[PDB]
Amino acid sequence: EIVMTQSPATLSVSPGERATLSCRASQSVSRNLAWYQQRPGQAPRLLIYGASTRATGVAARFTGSGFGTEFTLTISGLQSEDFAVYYCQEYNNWPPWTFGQGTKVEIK
Amino acid sequence: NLCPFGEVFNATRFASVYAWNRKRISNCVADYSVLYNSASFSTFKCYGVSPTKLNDLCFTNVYADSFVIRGDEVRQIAPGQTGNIADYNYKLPDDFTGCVIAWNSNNLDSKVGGNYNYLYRLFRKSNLKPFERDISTEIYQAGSTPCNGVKGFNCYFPLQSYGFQPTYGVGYQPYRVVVLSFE
Amino acid sequence: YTNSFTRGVYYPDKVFRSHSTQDLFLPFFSNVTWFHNPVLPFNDGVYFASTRGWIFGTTLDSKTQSLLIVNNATNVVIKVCEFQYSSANNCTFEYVSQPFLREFVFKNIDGYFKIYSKSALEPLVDLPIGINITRFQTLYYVGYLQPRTFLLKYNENGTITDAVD
Amino acid sequence: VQLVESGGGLVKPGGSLRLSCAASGFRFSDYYMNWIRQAPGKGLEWISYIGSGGFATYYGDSVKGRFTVSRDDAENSLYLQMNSLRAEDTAVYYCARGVTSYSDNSGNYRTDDAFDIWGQGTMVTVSSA
Ligand SMILES: *[C@@H]1O[C@H](CO)[C@@H](O[C@@H]2O[C@H](CO)[C@@H](O[C@@H]3O[C@H](CO)[C@@H](O)[C@H](O)[C@@H]3O)[C@H](O)[C@H]2NC(C)=O)[C@H](O)[C@H]1NC(C)=O
Repeated sequence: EIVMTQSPATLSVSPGERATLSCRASQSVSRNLAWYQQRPGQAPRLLIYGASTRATGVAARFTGSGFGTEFTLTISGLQSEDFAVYYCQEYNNWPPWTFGQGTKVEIK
Repeated sequence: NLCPFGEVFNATRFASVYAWNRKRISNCVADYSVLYNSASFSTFKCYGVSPTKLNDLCFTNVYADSFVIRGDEVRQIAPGQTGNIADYNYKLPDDFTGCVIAWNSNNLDSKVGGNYNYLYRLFRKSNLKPFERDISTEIYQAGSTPCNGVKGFNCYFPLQSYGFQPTYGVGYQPYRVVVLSFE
Repeated sequence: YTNSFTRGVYYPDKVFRSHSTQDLFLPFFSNVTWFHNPVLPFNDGVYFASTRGWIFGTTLDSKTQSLLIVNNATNVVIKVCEFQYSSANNCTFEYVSQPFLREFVFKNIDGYFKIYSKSALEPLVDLPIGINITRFQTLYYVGYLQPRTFLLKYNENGTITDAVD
Repeated sequence: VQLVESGGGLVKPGGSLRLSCAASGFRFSDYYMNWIRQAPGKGLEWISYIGSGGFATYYGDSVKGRFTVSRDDAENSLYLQMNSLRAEDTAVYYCARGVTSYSDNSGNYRTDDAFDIWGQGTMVTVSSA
């Protein structure tokens, strides 16, 4: 039971800006974390797995980093498509895997 | 900068033998004195590089192959040996360098009722070339008669499960392994 | 174009304080090629000067490893992958530190890739790349190094001040 | 690279339903598979998991005894069985897939378990109306 909390409530950034996101774990997972983008009305999509490696169909403007307990994701140069909700989920064991509570990026 | 041996010897869950993991280590100041002088490792024996003079030589790249195998079965992780692991899952060359620790882990891996997540290949056609994992699980036809890719008679799924429980003996308990390779 | 100069002296690949050295140097009044991005040969060394990166290698393909230097506004990245970039496989060494008239000298000897920057080019950094390097391209003035004897006047705090061909 | 799901519908409380999703475009018998779910307007929650050929089943906390998951590798198909349904588990079930192995540029033969390419949704509403 590794309780994950993101806790930026509602990110409010204008387009063309470089924003960061936070995902803080209660324990040490240290390389096992993923980032998902879930545009409203669509199915989610995988961006980062391993906390640093990008998926197949992802532009270079998505970067993530972290180790142990503090993980971050940075989005530089937002387009119109990139206003969605973002999740992080940990898998450093067999049993239940917990999804982050999700944060939303709006248009300012 | 001491390179992360703690991320290989203390990983929370190890990868089953048929898909054994691997990690490359380079550009670090690695000490093997801390590794050698610990009473936990119930096996440490190696080749062409005596454990006393490990840290006084430097190589270009150091690999780390980690998995989980049956307790009795650990005698096959060595050059010149033959059996199930050495012939179908993890085969070592004859001129091997670097060396292999293996500590009991029955307190961590096995759970009451069974731990089925560790699997090992059981059937194949030809012996593995050294350092060659395979993941494809196409059904093995036991004879001339084909079976159109269905599990049945004379056709078997090549992966069968260890299924550890803490009440087993030492001859069947799970022994995590790490196999360092040197340049 | 073509031009001439009087410069190109770096610390003679050795980090002593203090002289005559038989090293790879740049002739004083030599022919240097004023440019306004071809794939120039490397020979044994190059003098680079301009008033934001380099790609080195032999074939500059996936068949062989190639050196790549890029300067960000905050950071310099040095990687030696089998670049096509379109595809990166292998990826052995990676160096990350602060970014680099701006004049440079590059030499690749004994598997080491040495850099000097700014006469008296102070040593910037040397890298254990360990690959062959024959041709190069700029991601300016380009000269070529020659194995000739030099005389170097140190100035009581190192700082090679004057030089004699 | 195509996960298509079916079997979603309307069920009454205390009934049962059987979802399934069929995949094409890859060797299906070499990959983990597992079911995510999403309550209407809440965060994703994880539900099931199957291994490389059966004998690996795991389950979530709130669905421990009611859900049976099994796969038929030869048909390139997957099934989830739902028993003794209740009303607050209305959601939009997906069937993800886990990247079993990720051989990085150099060595790093690391074994990941993140949910790469997903499917679409299958609305499953449970009510007495
Ligand atoms: C990544 O690229 C490098 C090339 O810079 C490759 O490393 C080279 O691999 C070869 C083949 O093992 C080795 O060279 C020679 O090996 C033979 C073994 O028969 C030995 O007799 C020679 O003395 C020599 O060492 C060596 O490991 C290495 N050589 C270098 C540094 O150039 C490497 O194969 C590439 N990796 C991939 C993706 O294949």
